[PDB]
Parts: sequence; structure tokens; C-alpha cells
Amino acid sequence: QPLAKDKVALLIGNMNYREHPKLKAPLVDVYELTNLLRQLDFKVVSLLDLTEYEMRNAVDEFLLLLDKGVYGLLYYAGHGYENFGNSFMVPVDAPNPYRSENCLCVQNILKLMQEKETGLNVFLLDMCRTANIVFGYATCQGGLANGIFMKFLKDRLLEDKKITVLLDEVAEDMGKCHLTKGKQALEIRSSLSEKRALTDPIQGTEYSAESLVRNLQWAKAHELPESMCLKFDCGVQIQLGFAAEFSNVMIIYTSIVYKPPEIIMCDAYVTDFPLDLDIDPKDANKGTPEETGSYLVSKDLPKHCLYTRLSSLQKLKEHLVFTVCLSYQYSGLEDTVEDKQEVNVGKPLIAKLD
Amino acid sequence: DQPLAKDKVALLIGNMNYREHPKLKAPLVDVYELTNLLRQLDFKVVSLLDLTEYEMRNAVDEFLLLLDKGVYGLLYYAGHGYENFGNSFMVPVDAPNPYRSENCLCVQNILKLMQEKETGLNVFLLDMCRTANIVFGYATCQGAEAFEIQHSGLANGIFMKFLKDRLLEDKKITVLLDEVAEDMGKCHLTKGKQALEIRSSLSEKRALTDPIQGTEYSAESLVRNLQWAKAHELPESMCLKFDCGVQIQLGFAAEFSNVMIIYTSIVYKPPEIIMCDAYVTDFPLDLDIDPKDANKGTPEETGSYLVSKDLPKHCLYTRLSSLQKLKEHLVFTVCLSYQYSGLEDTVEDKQEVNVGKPLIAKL
Ligand SMILES: CO[C@@H](C)c1c(Nc2ccc([C@H](N(C)C(=O)C3CCS(=O)(=O)CC3)C(F)(F)F)cc2)cnc2cc(Cl)nn12
Ligand SMILES: CO[C@@H](C)c1c(Nc2ccc([C@H](N(C)C(=O)C3CCS(=O)(=O)CC3)C(F)(F)F)cc2)cnc2cc(Cl)nn12
Repeated sequence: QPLAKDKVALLIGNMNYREHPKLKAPLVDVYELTNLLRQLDFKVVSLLDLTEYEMRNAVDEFLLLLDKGVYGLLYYAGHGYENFGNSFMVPVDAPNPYRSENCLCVQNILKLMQEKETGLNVFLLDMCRTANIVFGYATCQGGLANGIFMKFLKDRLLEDKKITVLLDEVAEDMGKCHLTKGKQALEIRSSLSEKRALTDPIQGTEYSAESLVRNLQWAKAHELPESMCLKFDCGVQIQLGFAAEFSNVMIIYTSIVYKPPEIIMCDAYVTDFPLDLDIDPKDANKGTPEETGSYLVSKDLPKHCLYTRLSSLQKLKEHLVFTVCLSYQYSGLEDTVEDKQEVNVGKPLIAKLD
Repeated sequence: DQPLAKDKVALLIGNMNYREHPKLKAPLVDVYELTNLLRQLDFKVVSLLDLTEYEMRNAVDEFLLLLDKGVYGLLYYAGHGYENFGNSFMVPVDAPNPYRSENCLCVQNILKLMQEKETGLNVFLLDMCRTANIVFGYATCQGAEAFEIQHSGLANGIFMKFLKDRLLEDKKITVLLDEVAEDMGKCHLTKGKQALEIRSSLSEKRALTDPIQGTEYSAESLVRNLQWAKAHELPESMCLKFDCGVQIQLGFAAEFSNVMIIYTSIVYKPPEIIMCDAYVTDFPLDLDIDPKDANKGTPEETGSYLVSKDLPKHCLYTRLSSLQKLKEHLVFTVCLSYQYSGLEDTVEDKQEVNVGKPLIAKL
């Protein structure tokens, strides 16, 4: 029975390009793929909208996890560039027109992967135009629907079959669909000489330094701040919540859980976020998570709160410090009272790394 | 439902006799055996040994013109190869030492031309020594180290030994090749001697065993049949009669599309004649036939080990390789040295023969 020493996955979805058309599918697809891989016991890091420097750092750190026998999976969705026989992943800060030096060369990553003694290394490119390496290269021409590749991949990914056979079925499913024939293509390259599957069990978990390094890094990237009850001088109590949508996207939500009898009406809101997050106050404190651009973790969030989506957590170099304001009017009075409390929740999710 | 092929054509090239590089042995057996397995799957096959740059570019370009809509193509190359700047190359027998890209055939350039075809299935197999529905098998093996114990020259190469055991399966070509890759992985002898990468954009259930689409007489179909029929035309057997009464039969067999075996035998000898030798000579200079290799008592003495079994026995054999170099009619002389009963004098006679342009030279 083939076994994995560990299962690690890096998933990058680029959508909000500074000088190129915006994509919608990577958001839904990276989130879908993250939960499918968690079902197969992968430790996953999922990141949205990365610059060149961020993507190069993420890919280099992912490659350091590929110790002998480890199963790796690198998925990229976004703009892709093809030039002089090479393909390139396009970061969100790419100039117009594309230049090689600003993008990540796919063949350079494949060359770095061939140097590893991984039990399985899957590299999937879902682009808009022995190492045991399986490379899938999906290409399509330029609301919450999946992209073509993920629509077919998600319905086969949990199969207990050799990864090459399973990807071959995905390519055949696409060729049997009229939507794909003149819109989407799939190319698979493989030097897999053994029976290896994403479903293969992880080997009897020892506590070696090598395995502890891999678990530590992943554990940091998943650290959410604990829920907080803020107590104000006037008696008002605000509950503060934190949810992870991606490794670099966190949803914050607030609710006035206790309002004293003597206070007619009160409003709470979050403000003064670190400037490196670039939070537009007009997109914060929404009555629904969907209004923040958060449509995936929405269902699993408490109701009747105010929501703020904190994306770009990878850009935070300091502690996440922000303010909770309170505007309350006393009974039988004509004054609006303001009071604020600073909150330091440390370095959440991917910002926990350094 | 059952996928169909409009037609099935294959071009197999095996380079062994390098001018400035080491000689290989496995392409001879591998190209011969793969030809016979493909014929069993109803492919029209062209098999060529030892091609120069010019010959290879012509063979590949002419095979690419056969790839009409719905056609199943297979290109197989065995010989020296090299990878330079992400591109791989097929080395022709006239390539200088060291390799120069302009003298070699770029594999990526060929794959690009295949992409422009509406083929039902396009299979490109490289067995090198170091929409289109394309399936590309890139096999690379370690060049034989100087002190390694060599085995028989009639042994299969590593890739073909594994491929021949799966090739006839009625299974999707990508799955079949994936099983070949896995068979090589289980064999620990191949761990550092043979590698195999499979690249595929096949989007349908295509197999080499798919039946050919209800055989027609269209112009486009007849064009592929005609070119292939020309490359398989052998001269018919001849009976040469000499003044002395002796009759000599001259026979012809094909080993490869560019290798023909000629054989002579005495079919009638008058009782008054005792000694009687027939031998072939005056071959076109372009073929470069060494007379020391001609007129042998066994096919194996000419370097012919594959069609030997199907050749008539008790003949004199001559192997004519490099038929692709023949630029005019294959004209040669059949000599007769004989002796009458009771006489010490050896009498001589000869007859010139024109057998047209055989096999690949018929193009
Ligand atoms: C080994 O670590 C774990 C968590 C890890 C990865 N590491 C990783 C991911 C993203 C980044 C980038 N970061 C923070 C910067 O580039 C920073 C560098 C320091 S800085 O001050 O410039 C802030 C930006 C990005 F993409 F988020 F931006 C860097 C490292 C990658 N894949 C996996 C898969 C699994 Cl499982 N674990 N894993
Ligand atoms: C469409 O035709 C058929 C027979 C055909 C091919 N054609 C083909 C064409 C040229 C050559 C070369 N030739 C003669 C020259 O290069 C000559 C060029 C003119 S010349 O006078 O210089 C002598 C050499 C070589 F390789 F033999 F050398 C070899 C093969 C190729 N693949 C297939 C597969 C199937 Cl099925 N049919 N098929």
C-alpha cells in the first residue's frame, strides 16, 4: 500500500489585477479545492491576490516542505502568460503588457520540483490566456460559478484512483461536454512510475524535527484570534468574532450582546485598521457578509452582526490593532455619547509567519 | 460508443550507424518489432533505418501530410537524442561531433505541426539515447558505459521491451502508456537506466485498436494508400536464362522500407555443366555496397537477422540498405562462372538487370 510521509498543498487564486482584466472563478475554485484537499488530510495554505514578491515567497516556502516521501500539491488559478516555449503565472501587480521577469516561470518551478524526493508532486495550472511529478495545465480564453476545470475536477478529486488515471478521466469528461470543446483545454504531463493517489494514507505519525517543522508553519498560518467580549464604561458589551475565509482573508464581526436599560439606542463599529491592509471604510461594518465580498464563509457566520472583510493579511508587518467605536444615546436625553476601545489581536492567519 | 479511425499511418525511424557518434544496436530490433505490432493493429507503416538530416526532414514532413481529419498517426524515433535549452532533438546519422541544433530535428517543432491537424489520435514516441489529440511519450535511456558487459546485438531496448507487452491491449492509449510507465517502475533494473515522461492532450477514448471507419474509395484516402503502396513495392522474382542453358532465379525481400535483400539460386543446370556459381555485382555507386558483404551463404553474414527466417534457403544473399539514396533505376549484373564436364576451363557469362526503384526509392 503506497503511503505519504505528509500531505501539503499551496493554492493561489489571482483575481483583482491592477492592469489586467479581473477574474471571478479563482475565488470559488480555490475555496472548493481547499475543502476537497482537507477531506484527503492535506495541510492546505490558500491565498488570494498575490503580488510577484508574495507568490515567489509562497512558492519557495512551499518547496521547502517537500521532504522525502511527502505528497505535495501546488494549484494556481489566474492569468497565465505563454512566451517562447515557456508558461508563466501572472501576479496581481503585473505590468501591461506582461513581461517574463515580473511573472513566475512554470518550468523553473517544475525544475525545482524534479530535485525533490517526494512520493507525489501534483502541479495544477488553471490559467486564463524520483520526484513523481504530475502536471496538469488547463487553459481557457478570456458570478459565483466554478471555472470549467474545477467544475470537472471537483467531481472526481475524492476518487481512490491513481492521480494520472483520475486526471485522464477529467480530460475525457471535458471532451464529452460541448461547453469545453472550443473554450477549455487540458494537458497532462507525468513522470509517475508508481501507483500514487491523493487518497493514500499518511504513514504512522512520528514526532521527528522534520515533521514538526512542517506542522508548525501550517499551524501558525491557521491561527485565528479568539472571540472577545469588550466591556465599556457605560455598561454596554460588544462581542467580537473572527472567521477565516482564506489563509490571507479574515472576516471580523460584532454584536451588541448586552445593552443597559438606561440606554435607548446604540451602534458599534470597527475603524482605524493598519494602513497596509488598505481597508476602505465604505466596505466595512456591513449588515450582511455578502456586502463585504464574502460569499463563501457567509453561511457559517452568526446572524444580525456587522461584518468587515480583512483581505491582504500577508501585507501586515505589525500587530493587527484596530478600534471598536460605540455611539449610544441615554434615556430621556438629547445627546449622542461616543466611546472607543483599542483591540490588539496579534498577527492572524498567514501574518503569523515572519 | 466505439471510436473510429479514418485511417492509421505510422512512420518509424531507427538510427544506429552514426558517423561522428557511438553506434547503437537496439533500434534495429525495436523498429522491426514495432512495425509488426502496428501492422497487427492495421496501421500502414513506413520503417527506415539510418537517416541523414535531409532524409529525416523529408520523411517527417511527408508523414505530416498524411494526417487528414480523423486519421490516427504514430511517429516513432529510436536513436541518439539531446536536450538543449528546454528543447529536445533527434540526431541524424550525419550529425557532426559536437551536436548542433541546426543539424538536428527539433521535437517541439514537430509537436507544433501535429497540433495544427484535425487527427483523431496523434502518437509521438521518442526512444532516445542520451483538436489534435496528441499523446507524446518521451523515453530516455543512459548511454552504454565503455566497460559495461554487452549482451546480444539482437536484444530489445528497455522502452520497447516494456511497450511490446502492452501495445496490443484494447485500452485507451494514455492508460496503456501509464501501465508501461508503471511496469518500468516495478523493474528495479531500470531505476537509473530508463526514464519515461508522458505528455497528453487526448480528450476522447482513443486506442490504437480502434477500427478504421468503413473503408472508402475517396481521393484523399487513395492518396495515402498509394504512397504507402509505392513504398512497399518489391521487384517481382526473375528467371535469367544464359546461353549455356543455366537458369538463375533472382528473388527480393523487404527487411525495412529502405532495406532490401536480394537472393540468387540455380533453378536449372544442364547435365553437361558441373561447377556453376552465380553472383551479383555492378550495383549503383549511391548504395555503397561493400562486395565483401555481398553474395553470402547465410543472410546473417550480410547483417540481415530479421527477415532471415522468411528467406528461401540455399541461396546467396546480398543486403541492400540505404535504398532512399537511389536516385535512378536499380541496375546491376548477375555473373555466372561455370565449368563443363571433362574440361578445366572456367567459362564466364553475365547479364545486366533493371529492377526499377524498389520500396522507398519508388517515391
Ligand atoms: C512554510 O510556511 C507555510 C505556512 C506554507 C507556506 N508558506 C508561505 C506562504 C505564503 C507566503 C507569503 N508571505 C507571508 C510573504 O511574502 C511575506 C514575507 C515577509 S513580509 O514582511 O514581506 C510579509 C509578506 C504570501 F504569499 F502570503 F504573501 C510565505 C510563506 C506555503 N505553502 C504552504 C503549504 C503549507 Cl501546508 N504550508 N505552507
Ligand atoms: C507519403 O509517403 C509515404 C511513403 C510515407 C512517408 N514518406 C516518406 C517520404 C520521404 C522519405 C525520405 N526520402 C525518400 C527522401 O528523402 C528522398 C528525397 C528525394 S532524393 O532524390 O534526394 C532521395 C531521398 C527518406 F526518409 F527515405 F529518406 C521517407 C518517407 C513517411 N511516412 C509514411 C508513413 C506512411 Cl503509412 N507512409 N509514409
